[PDB]
Amino acid sequence: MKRTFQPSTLKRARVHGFRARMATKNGRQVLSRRRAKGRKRLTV
Amino acid sequence: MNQERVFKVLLGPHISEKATGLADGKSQFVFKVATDATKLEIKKAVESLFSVKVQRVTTLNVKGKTKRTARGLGKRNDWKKAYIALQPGQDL
Amino acid sequence: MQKIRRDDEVIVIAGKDKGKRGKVLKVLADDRLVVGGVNLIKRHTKPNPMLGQQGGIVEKEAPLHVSNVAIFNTETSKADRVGFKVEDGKKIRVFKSTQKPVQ
Amino acid sequence: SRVCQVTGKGPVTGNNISHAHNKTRRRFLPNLQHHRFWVESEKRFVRLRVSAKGMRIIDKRGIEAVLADLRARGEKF
Amino acid sequence: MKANELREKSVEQLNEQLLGLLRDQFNLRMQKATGQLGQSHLLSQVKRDIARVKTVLNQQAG
RNA sequence: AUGACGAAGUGGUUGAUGCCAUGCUUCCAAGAAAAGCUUCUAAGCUUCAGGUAACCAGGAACCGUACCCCAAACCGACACA
RNA sequence: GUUGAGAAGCUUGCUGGAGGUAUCAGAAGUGCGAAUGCUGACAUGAGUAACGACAAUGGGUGUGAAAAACACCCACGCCGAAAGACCAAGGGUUCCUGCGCAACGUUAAUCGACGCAGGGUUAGUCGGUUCCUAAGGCGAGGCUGAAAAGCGUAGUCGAUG
RNA sequence: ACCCACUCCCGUUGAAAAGGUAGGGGAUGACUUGUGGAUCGGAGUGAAAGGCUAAUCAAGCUCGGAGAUAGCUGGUUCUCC
RNA sequence: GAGUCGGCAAACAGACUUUGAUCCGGAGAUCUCUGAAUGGGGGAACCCACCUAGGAUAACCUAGGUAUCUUGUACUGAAUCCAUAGGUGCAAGAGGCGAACCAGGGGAACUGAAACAUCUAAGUACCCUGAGGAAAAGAAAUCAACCGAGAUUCCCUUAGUAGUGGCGAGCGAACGGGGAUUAGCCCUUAAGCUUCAUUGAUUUUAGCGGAACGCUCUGGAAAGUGCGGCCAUAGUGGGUGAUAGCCCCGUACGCGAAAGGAUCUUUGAAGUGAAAUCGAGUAGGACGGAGCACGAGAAACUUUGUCUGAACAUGGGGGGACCAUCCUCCAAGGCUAAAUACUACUGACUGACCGAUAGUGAACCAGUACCGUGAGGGAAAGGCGAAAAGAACCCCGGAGA
Ligand SMILES: [Mg+2]
Ligand SMILES: [Mg+2]
Ligand SMILES: [Mg+2]
Ligand SMILES: [Mg+2]
Ligand SMILES: [Mg+2]
Ligand SMILES: [Mg+2]
Ligand SMILES: [Mg+2]
Ligand SMILES: [Mg+2]
Ligand SMILES: [Mg+2]
Ligand SMILES: [Mg+2]
Ligand SMILES: [Mg+2]
Ligand SMILES: [Mg+2]
Ligand SMILES: [Mg+2]
Ligand SMILES: [Mg+2]
Ligand SMILES: [Mg+2]
Ligand SMILES: [Mg+2]
Ligand SMILES: [Mg+2]
Ligand SMILES: [Mg+2]
Ligand SMILES: [Mg+2]
Ligand SMILES: [Mg+2]
Ligand SMILES: [Mg+2]
Ligand SMILES: [Mg+2]
Ligand SMILES: [Mg+2]
Ligand SMILES: [Mg+2]
Ligand SMILES: [Mg+2]
Ligand SMILES: [Mg+2]
Ligand SMILES: [Mg+2]
Ligand SMILES: [Mg+2]
Ligand SMILES: [Mg+2]
Ligand SMILES: [Mg+2]
Ligand SMILES: [Mg+2]
Ligand SMILES: [Mg+2]
Ligand SMILES: [Mg+2]
Ligand SMILES: [Mg+2]
Ligand SMILES: [Mg+2]
Ligand SMILES: [Mg+2]
Ligand SMILES: [Mg+2]
Ligand SMILES: [Mg+2]
Ligand SMILES: [Mg+2]
Ligand SMILES: [Mg+2]
Ligand SMILES: [Mg+2]
Ligand SMILES: [Mg+2]
Ligand SMILES: [Mg+2]
Ligand SMILES: [Mg+2]
Ligand SMILES: [Mg+2]
Ligand SMILES: [Mg+2]
Repeated sequence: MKRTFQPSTLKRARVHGFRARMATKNGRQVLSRRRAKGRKRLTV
Repeated sequence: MNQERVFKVLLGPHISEKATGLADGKSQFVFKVATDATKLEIKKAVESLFSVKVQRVTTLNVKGKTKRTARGLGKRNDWKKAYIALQPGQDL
Repeated sequence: MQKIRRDDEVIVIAGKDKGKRGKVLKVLADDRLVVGGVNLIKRHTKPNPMLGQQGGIVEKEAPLHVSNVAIFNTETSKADRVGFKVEDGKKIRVFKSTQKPVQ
Repeated sequence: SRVCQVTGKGPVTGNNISHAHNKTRRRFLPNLQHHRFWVESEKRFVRLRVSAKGMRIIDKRGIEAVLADLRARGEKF
Repeated sequence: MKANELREKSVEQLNEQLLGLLRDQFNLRMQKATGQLGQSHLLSQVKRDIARVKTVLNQQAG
């Protein structure tokens, strides 16, 4: 049974990484929200 | 290297059983080096210091071990190791 | 400036040794001090081949709170409080009762 | 954007109101047209995007006085 | 070495004083890497002397 | 493990889905791109620079490399049919 | 033990080891058995079902507090277009050695992908990086759009080639 | 092989939140498959089943409006007259 | 002014310090890499460069520069003759983050109306932009009512009144009055504001001194018992072996700055306000919207998307349809403090606030563990003793538990 998580660190980086978030304005909002909450990890 | 960088490249000899066996059998000496030390900087440092002639330097990076202990997952530093082969006569 | 300093003749004014005198051997940062011959405790020390300790019930002084001792006036033979008489350019410790230096 | 270069008229909002008084958000846009204005002192045609009121201002004030205001306002033609 | 006596020397003298301290630091590192270093205060004090020399060198040659 | 020696080490046949083959034939649904590479000149450069060939000398940096990988080490909460 | 009609009060033995509060007022997060209430602890079922492919074990020896399971030896059986050997992805030290067995391992464990410590990965030629581009991305100016932006030229990235 | 999923049985606090054994269909094609990429919430995608869009679909998830509203169900704690 | 080498969290080592260490405060220096990230690229913390100057001979090293855009300026520069567009250099500036407050652009629905569409929710939530310590507004083309008031902003009233409203549910003034603050200046160019000097005042960022208690009983320990004192501009603080004005640290009170920051000020200098020179595509009008408590109503006024369009103080605006008379003001140019809003942050003080299922989600290594592709969700977990004095040694047990 193939499950939903098929890991690919390259795909993970390009969809959820720091530069993917910084590229847009809503992505920068995620980083602002996660900095304001104090998340130790900011992106993945 | 063209400065006081010569003294910041070699961190010390490696004291393993594989190191001593290499020193005796072959003429290779295992050193701990700075993580940003190129193979040319290591060769020059071992020639300026220790006053020997280096034949070939091979390097490898060593991952620091994690040791998840005592309220969290820690991690030792990544470090670099150099295998330094000299001429047969020299003993460093 | 500490009112009670290392190497000072003091008298125990509170505790099990109340009345005994001694010299301050060590001053600690938790408002505690060590006085010779005062507050002995019997510590059950496990012997170690290293460090040269043979074990046994080792007896040693235990730290005592700084406010449980008083500076000792040898002139009046009693405990005294300590003030600070700041001179023209020097600060020195004097006894409150007699206004005379401790030293 | 749909802004007049002369008057600064831009889109404004408002309501469409039906006979039963249902209100619908709508926009009111300026009557923007592209027009080339002859500038004798430059011997050049300057193409502007103006509302029809902005073209009337150029008739009343002249393209030279209008273009000077455009330079002082910063945005270029 | 206190900065008072460091500040008297010239730039050339200060630069050889740094090269000497760096060689002492390197030698102390070799001893520590083989367990042959009885002292341990020298490691911390040698790098304070290097910091002192570099501080004077920075402020002497403006 | 320890360190020296160490014989024979040749013919026949069979034979790939591997190679020739990015070939050949045929078909229709008509089958990447760019660079490296070769060559030609323009602007420039003209005793130069550059190019070619020979010889000599030297170099080839940095990162990965353990281990599992139809699995108990990956995706399935599990040492999961 | 005792007192009151009651909510309750009072006295005292033991435990406890530093706080409590008469009286009369004043303020309330003021009284719990239910809400398939919420959190934690612990029952019943019950020492019951189960111990995860029906490829399979037997013996000897050792070690050890202890051996069906660890190691070795002699047999037996199973896979063998894999249940063998690799490359990639993914994981990240699980690799090897010494010491160890609380917990983890569906039992025991001396054994382990488990705990503690040390060691171990060496490149001009392998794979990356570097060069080049595909889809596609971003995209100076630019065009467009209330704003945020959208699209896209020059370019610049982007391998699965 | 690989992809699929027609039948029975088992399993149904499963070895498994869809499997297994035995049979079954396609197996040079409108084929299967890896890597990378594009399209998404009244929107996408659909050889069309209202199918699928991270075990969630006649309008995903997440946070906010928000303590929506609930003529409904449940519950509502000491004493006495 | 005598100890010290930060904490969990100590153990041994090696040292430092009355040649004044640790520590506290001011000013400097250094300040890897990522991130607006800015030399180019990128899967953040990585990869690859170029230019200049210097120094090494090998395979480099040191220092600086190299983003884009805006403004200004200099040099060049097409189609195209002059030009212009463009290109290159230089100088200045900006970009990003931050809980709320402010101004503005866009703008729901659930809900209520006991259904629902006008209406409500609400110009709310949310998204976006810009600015500042406040912002905005602001010096009557304003009200009033024939008496007068005299910018703006904020509080209390008027008043749930007038009005508005499928005249339903709802929405909801003003005049007038009482207060807080008070300030007005210019376009024949000012009050102000900014910056740099400059004269004095404070204030802030380390600190210093700081009173006065003994005996006795119980007790492990006294601060508690009993007796007797003293200080108080210091008496209900925190600790100390049980409850301390007099044991310690403090407290009232009085002093203190080499250096930096800040706020008031006295002068001075430029800069700005600055729009130049009294307001024309403006006032008014028609259509369609929005706002004014006002939902078209008998609907004044403001505003503008479309279309038009005056007069010039002998003029013009308003006084809630509209007209006449009267009163009042002078729009189409500007600047302006205070009273007002907010607190992510720093300090002190306080509480008929909580006290570990409470109080922050978080008293503890918590936005952690863990869950999720991700946005995001999101815990549990405090207490030996006064002091480790944390149990030497013996015995059983596997050199265990
Ligand atoms: Mg080699
Ligand atoms: Mg390598
Ligand atoms: Mg390998
Ligand atoms: Mg599962
Ligand atoms: Mg198993
Ligand atoms: Mg499995
Ligand atoms: Mg109960
Ligand atoms: Mg009940
Ligand atoms: Mg039964
Ligand atoms: Mg049974
Ligand atoms: Mg059974
Ligand atoms: Mg089994
Ligand atoms: Mg056992
Ligand atoms: Mg295998
Ligand atoms: Mg591990
Ligand atoms: Mg192993
Ligand atoms: Mg077990
Ligand atoms: Mg292990
Ligand atoms: Mg684009
Ligand atoms: Mg652009
Ligand atoms: Mg490329
Ligand atoms: Mg490839
Ligand atoms: Mg058939
Ligand atoms: Mg149907
Ligand atoms: Mg699904
Ligand atoms: Mg719906
Ligand atoms: Mg609501
Ligand atoms: Mg509800
Ligand atoms: Mg960069
Ligand atoms: Mg970049
Ligand atoms: Mg020309
Ligand atoms: Mg800004
Ligand atoms: Mg309703
Ligand atoms: Mg500011
Ligand atoms: Mg203002
Ligand atoms: Mg009058
Ligand atoms: Mg003092
Ligand atoms: Mg005092
Ligand atoms: Mg007690
Ligand atoms: Mg005017
Ligand atoms: Mg008008
Ligand atoms: Mg008017
Ligand atoms: Mg009237
Ligand atoms: Mg005006
Ligand atoms: Mg809590
Ligand atoms: Mg409790």
